Formats: sequence, C-alpha cells, structure tokens
Amino acid sequence: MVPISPIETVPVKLKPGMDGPKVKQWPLTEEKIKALVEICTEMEKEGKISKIGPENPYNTPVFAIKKKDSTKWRKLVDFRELNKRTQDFWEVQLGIPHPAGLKKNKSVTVLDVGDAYFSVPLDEDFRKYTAFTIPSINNETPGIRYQYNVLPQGWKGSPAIFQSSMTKILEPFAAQNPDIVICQYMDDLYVGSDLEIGQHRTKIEELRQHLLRWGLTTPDKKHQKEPPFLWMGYELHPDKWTVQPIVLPEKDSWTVNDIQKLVGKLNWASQIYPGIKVRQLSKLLRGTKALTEVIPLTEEAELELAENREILKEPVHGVYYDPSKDLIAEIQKQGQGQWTYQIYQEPFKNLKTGKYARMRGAHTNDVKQLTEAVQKITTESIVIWGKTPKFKLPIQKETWETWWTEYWQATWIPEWEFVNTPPLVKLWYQLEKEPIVGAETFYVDGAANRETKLGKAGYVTNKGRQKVVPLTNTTNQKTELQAIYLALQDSGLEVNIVTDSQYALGIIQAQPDKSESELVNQIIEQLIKKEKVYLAWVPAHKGIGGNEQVDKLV
Amino acid sequence: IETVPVKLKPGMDGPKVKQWPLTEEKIKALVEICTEMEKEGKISKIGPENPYNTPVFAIKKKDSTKWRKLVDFRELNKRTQDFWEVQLGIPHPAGLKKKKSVTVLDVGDAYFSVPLDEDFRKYTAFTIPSINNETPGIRYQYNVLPQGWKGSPAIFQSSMTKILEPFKKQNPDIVIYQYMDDLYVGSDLEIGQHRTKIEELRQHLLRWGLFLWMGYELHPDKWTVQPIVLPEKDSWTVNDIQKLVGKLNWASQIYPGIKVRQLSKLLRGTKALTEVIPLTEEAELELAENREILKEPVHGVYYDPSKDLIAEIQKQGQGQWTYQIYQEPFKNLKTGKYARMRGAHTNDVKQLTEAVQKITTESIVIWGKTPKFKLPIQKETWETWWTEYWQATWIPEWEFVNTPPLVKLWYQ
Ligand SMILES: Cc1cc(/C=C/C#N)cc(C)c1Nc1ccnc(Nc2ccc(C#N)cc2)n1
Repeated sequence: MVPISPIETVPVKLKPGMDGPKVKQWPLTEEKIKALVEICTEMEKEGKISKIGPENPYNTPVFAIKKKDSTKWRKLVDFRELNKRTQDFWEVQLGIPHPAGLKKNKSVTVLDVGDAYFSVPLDEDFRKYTAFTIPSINNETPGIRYQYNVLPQGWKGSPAIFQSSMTKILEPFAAQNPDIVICQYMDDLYVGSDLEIGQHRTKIEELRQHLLRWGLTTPDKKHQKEPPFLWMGYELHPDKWTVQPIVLPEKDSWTVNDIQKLVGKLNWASQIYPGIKVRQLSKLLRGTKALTEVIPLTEEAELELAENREILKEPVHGVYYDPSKDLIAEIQKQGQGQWTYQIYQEPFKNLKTGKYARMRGAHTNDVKQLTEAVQKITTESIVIWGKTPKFKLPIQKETWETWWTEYWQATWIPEWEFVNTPPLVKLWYQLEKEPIVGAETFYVDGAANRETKLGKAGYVTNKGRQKVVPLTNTTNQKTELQAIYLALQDSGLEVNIVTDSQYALGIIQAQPDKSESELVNQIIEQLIKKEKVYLAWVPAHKGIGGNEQVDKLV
Repeated sequence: IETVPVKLKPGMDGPKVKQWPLTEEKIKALVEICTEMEKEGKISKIGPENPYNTPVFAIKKKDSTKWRKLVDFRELNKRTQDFWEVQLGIPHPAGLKKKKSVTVLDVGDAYFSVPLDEDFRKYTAFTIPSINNETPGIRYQYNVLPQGWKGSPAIFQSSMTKILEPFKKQNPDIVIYQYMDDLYVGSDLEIGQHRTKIEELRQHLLRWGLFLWMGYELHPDKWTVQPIVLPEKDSWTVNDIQKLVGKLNWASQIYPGIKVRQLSKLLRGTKALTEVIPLTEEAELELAENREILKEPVHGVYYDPSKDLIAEIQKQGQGQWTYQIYQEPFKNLKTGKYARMRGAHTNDVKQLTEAVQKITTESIVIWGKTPKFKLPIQKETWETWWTEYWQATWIPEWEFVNTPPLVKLWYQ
C-alpha cells in the first residue's frame, strides 16, 4: 500500500438554535426500494455511506427516479430541509472570470475529476444529520438506515467544501508552476499553459503525479472536450472568445416575457457585439408582473431591433488579454441616455464591448452621464484586468475643464484623450457669475391656489415691461418655473432674472441639458438660445424689489 | 498572553461585507504583507466554514513609499459590543485641543503582540481577491488584535497605560491621547524638544517592547474657526444688496436679532440689478447692528457625547473648501476653510478626500470621535476613487448630497 495523505475535513455546524432535520420518509414502490437497496449497497461498499443504528433521530427523504426509461434507477436524497438548517459557507464560487481577462494558452488539457468529489470526507460530528431511510418491502421490517461519510450531492456545503478542498491540494502545484493555469468547472480540471506541447504534457504528468499523493486518479485524459469550450455562456477558443450564439427570435406577436427575454440576450451579447441598444425594447416593460400580455412594439423598438439583428448578422469575437500592451477604452453617446463602449489594446481587436444607460431621474446632463459611464468602465476594468484603461472620449478637453471647475460637486475622470467622433458631448449653456450691465432685469414670480389649482406666473422689469398669465391645474412649483420661462421668452439675448424660487434654482444650478418635465425642457431650450443669463436668487416675502408675489397672489 | 473575551452586540451576527475590486499593485502588496504576517502568526488561513468578511485594501501613509494594509472594520466596529473597559471610558482630554502643537504617532503595530479571543477571530475574516477572480481569494482571519478594530485600543489600553507611566510622570504637562491606531501627543514645548519628547517617546516605546518613524504635526492652538462677515463697500448695487439680504436672512436662522427690513426697503421697486443704491441712515444702522450681532458667539451651543457629529463640506472652487461640524442644525460647533497645493490641483476627488481626513483628524482631537460626512459628490464617483488617496488608518462614515446647497456662497 502506498500511503496517501488524507483530505482534511471541514468543521460544519447547524445554524444557531436550529436542530437537524426530521422529515417523513414517503411510501415507495417495491421496485424502487429494490432499486435503492442495490444502489445503496454499492455506495456502502465504496465508503460513501454507512448503515446506522436506530439511535439517530434525524431523517431526510430519499427518492427513486428513472433516467428516462433507461436500464437504470437513481437515488435522490432531498436535502432541502437539511439545507435550510445548515450554517452559511464562504461560497468562494462567486463573480466568475470574464473571458476578456484571460490570457492566451495554446495548450489546454482537460482532466476528469468525478471520482475526487467523494474523496472528500464529511465532518464526522455532522454526518448523523444526513441520515436517510430506505423503506422496507411492505413495511414489515424496519427501513434500512444510512448516513453519509462523504459530501452529499445536493447538500448546501458541498460545492464550497469541494472547491476549497480541491484548491488546497492544487495550491502547492500552482505556486511552483507559475506558467500554468487551472480551472475547476463541473467534474473537470482545465489546465492551460503556453508551453511547447512537449513541456506541457510533462507538466500534466506532474499534476497527475501530484494528485496521486491524495489518492486521486484522473482517467488518463485528453478529454472528450477540445477547443472550443462551452463555458458559462461563452465559447472559449485557443486565441479568441465570444458569447455562445445569439439567435434573435422572429415573431409578430411579442409578449412581456418574449421581450424581456430579448433584453437578456441583447445584454449578454452587448459584452462583445458593438453598439447594441436596449432602451426602447426595455422601455416597454415597466409594469409587468403578468407575462402573457401581447404588447405592441412602438416604431422606435422596431428600428432598434432592426439595428440589433443587423449587428448580430456577423459573428463577433473578442481577443484575450496581453499584459504587455496598454488597455484602452472608447465611449460613444448613442442618444436617449444611451452609451456604448469598447475596450481594446490594439485597434479593431476588442477584448470586450459594453453599454451604459442613464440613471432614472427627472433632470440630467450628458457630461454627468459620460462621467458615470467612465466610473462604471473603470470598476469593471479593475475587476477584470486589475487596472484602469486609458479613455478616449467624445468630449473636448476645454469642455471638460469648464465643466469640472465650475460644477458644484467634486468630480473626476481618470487619464483620457479627446476622440473626435460625433456626436460630441458639450455644455449647452453657461450662466453668468455676475449681473449683466445694460441687460434688462426681470423680476419673476408665480403662485397657485392649493385647492383650486389655479395660479399665475409673470414678471415686472426695470424697463416697465410686464406680464401676468393666468394658469389652470398648476402648483406653486410649476408656476415658479413658468415665470422664469416667460422672462426668458420675452427678453433679448442678454438678461438678468431675479427669482425667489429655491426650487427652480435647485434645478437650474444642477445644470441639466435635458429633462422629463417639458417645462424644464422649454426653459433649457431658451437658455441655449441666449448669449448671457444671470440668475439671481432673493428670499421670498422680504419686501425685496419687484419680487411681485402680489400680482400673482390674486 | 491571556485573552480578554469578546462578543458582538446581542442579536447581531458578524460582518458579511463584499470585498471591492483592487488593483493589481494593491493585490500584490497585500499578498506580500499577509504572507509575512502569516509566518509571524498574526493571521491564519481559514476554510469555507467561516462565512464572514470585512473589506481590505492597501495605502501609503504620510511621506513613505511602503504599503500598509488597511482593513475596513466599520461594520465590525458597529457590531462589536461597546467595550467598557476598566477605564469607565476615558473622559476625552478637553485640553489636547488647547495645546500649542500635537504630533500623531502610528502605534498600531503594538496591537500585534496581544492575542485575540479565539471565539471572536472568525469575525475578523478578510479576503485578498485575485484579478479577474481567476483563482479563489486568499482567506484569512486574525490571531491578534487587528489594526483598525475598535476593541484593539480598548483591550490594549491596560497595556498602553503602564508603557507610558515613566513618560507621563517624567512629563506631567504633555497631553497624550489614543484613538484607534493613533497616539496624539500634545505639549506647548517648541518643536526642538517637542520633537525630542516624541523621539524620546519613540525610543521609550521602542524600548518598552514596541513604521513608528513617522510623525504628523498639527497646531490646534491656531486652528481655522469661522465668524460670519458682511461686505464693507462704499457703493452698493441692487445686486450687492440682494445678496446681503439673502445672507442676513440665512444668518437670522443662526442669530435671532438679525434684521433686514431697513435694507430690503432699499429694494422697493423694480430696479436694474447693476444700479448703485445709496444706503439710507436706517439701513446703514441695521447693517451695523447686524455686524455687532455677528461678532458675539452663537447662543446655546453645546457638545453632546450621546449624539453624532455631522460634517458638511462645500466645494468653493480654485482649490478652496469650506466645512461645518454640528449636531443640531444651525448650531455649529466648528467651521473651517481649506486650500492647499498638496498633490491635487486637477483632482477634485483627491482634494475632497484630503479635506475629509483633515476634518476627521480635527474632530478626533476636539471630541474623541469621527463625524458623519455629507459629501458634495455623487456616490459612484466617490466610491470608485477615495481609496486611491486615503492615508489614514481609520475611516469615517459618509453620505452623499445630490442637490446643490443654496448656502454655498454664504460660507465663502
Ligand atoms: C477560466 C478558465 C476556463 C477554462 C475552460 C473551462 C471550460 N469549459 C480553462 C482555463 C485554463 C481557465 N483559466 C484561465 C486562466 C488564464 N488564462 C486562460 N486562458 C485561456 C483559456 C481557455 C482557452 C481556450 N480554449 C484559451 C485561453 N484561462
């Protein structure tokens, strides 16, 4: 006998207070029992399980399921209850590697490790909680009682403990072989390197020798699997990757589900298929808990979907990462709060692509969205490559400087360069810092009757110009904006406007270039037409000049 | 050698905070540091049965090129049982703020000589992530008091007090205060021997067991305080007067005797904003009466240890920043103004991050705790960049202000 190192077990406990499961074993059929008896006898012989006394009071229901009328039966131990009662684990299985982060490996060997899973002992003091019973033929004898000695498939802590046990064993091998990579995916170990297929096979032979130390044998494997690999929805090729084929459904009748299911695909594809849009197609689905609703596609969605299929026409691949070359990220404004980007090291060879959608809000600005997209790409790039990419942005250096030095909030974009590809992001208007000499001064105001919803908006100026417009179905807030709007409509190219509205100032000082409120949009449209605008605020009801609340109090 | 038992607050579990993305350089630094800390028994690898987690990252302190590991124990701290030691809670040294000068020493290393309560260790778990998560993250837990944990100074307090008696007795006028991994040493002795008293204190510390080489000097005796002031002009335009009335109306929420009637009267009529208006007698007297009022201190302003400190910061442009610390609205306990050429002339966020640290430091010296910040920045921008410019061993709390404060100019 060749001594083999044992796999350290992981101390498992049940959640605080809770106790093991105690679930009723259901009546089975004579043939299923005989089926289970056979299976379990064989599992016992292998060490996976062990018959237990009548002491253990815990129980988990077992079942028999036929593998689609084949010459076989399968045992199904339902650990759902036990799982609800098992402590939480460190699911070190989160946030998978993104294909664009991988490096090239001309040689990728696959080794099978199905039999290693059971080579993993179950914490001794925890086994009893895994007890199950094979009912007896006709219920005339006590059912056969068993308990696990190994991680049970379907048990909450199996995925985590297996990965951690496998990693711990591979650890010393990976550390001393820095020129190879190993990845656990299902019952397999994928070992890649970029060594000459000769020095690569040696290294595989060494891994097998190393694994033997723990008694783990891998059927001699040049697996039934060779490039391209289907993994996590992607297709990994020797020197390139892509998402698994995206097939846009053809229909005349699209329902809530069909549409959102169309979203997911477009979203998944957007990581490599450039310029994908999902604003309109996603637009239609806010209010759907019901999924069979045959909803119509606005002419916008049809155009977006047509632009989609087109991009999906040709298959697109992304390259792998080369740590020796720079990382570059390019962004484009797509309209309607939509942005698209590509990250690459060499022109025309993207590592991956992506998109960004403006956050929901009533007022917004292109520069703020460009900035948010930059932050998002920065974080994703830190995740994938451990570094910030150099940005190429459609905004002039001068526009950015004017923006951040005057913005009331602190803001920042990392190293970047202007890329002149329309439509360029710009500032649409810039308020004055000082009152304008020679420009007419408009004192505006508005008010509304909370009950009747009747109101008025208007202005009086230093030249005697005046206006008061009566309004219906309005509020104070809207009348204050309307007043500002009237002043802008009725003034020349340069104008000073005095308001007591903290609300309107709150909006205008946020510098929006677009809004959901058509009233804010009309004001923005007027701002863009002016050459100079000074907006001044004064406290309401302080006997301050021209602040004619009276004209509007009526 | 003996460990003081520790537990969380009744009904709360340990932290389960996500590790945020780290750059390759920070990851490499952490692997090197943690490898060495592991050889030294300070931390130990942990298995999947430990579900807890606290974020970790790396920084470079005041003028050194050596990476320091910083664990973000903010969550664990608010879940760690209020540690009332044999100290009864050391009544914050109200005299530290009055001292001519103060040097801040990093004595966190000392903590690593005291073992941690075995049953509590699991709660200090942290992960060193891998780029693109290609390999599973390295999981560890502490075996000794971790730097940055609330219970570390508390538990090591008894050890610290006796390690300084020779000094405290040798130097009775020097005020020494401890906050987290920092020791604040204040005295009126000029740098010459204030430096040497520290250098003496360093040796004294280096001998009594325990990068200590660093020092950070502050001058709380000459700190930035802020009274409200009004313009002094020979000719006031309508706009100047509208701005004055706005500012006085604002101050009237802080000071009760403020009047604007006589000044707003001057604003009776729809006049051109740039037209010069001569001040009436009544208006000029009201302005004088307001100036006098603004020179007295704010009324009924007191600090309360049971309440949080709140710090508001405004970007004034051109590298200048203003801030106010209070507990009750309009009852400022401290206000200030900043502007320096410290590695951030084109970086808004680096400046704000530096301002946040100076304000916190100031707050520690004065009250013995950190304030809750209201930052003039979008959450996503701040959370993406602040760790690149952080140089302190503690980390305060913060929230974001998304609506422009109308009161910006009135503070500058
Ligand atoms: C994530 C991953 C999945 C599989 C495979 C899982 C499955 N199924 C195989 C390996 C070896 C890895 N790990 C790494 C690590 C670094 N670079 C790479 N590059 C790389 C990977 C696959 C191909 C191919 N073909 C080419 C290059 N892979």
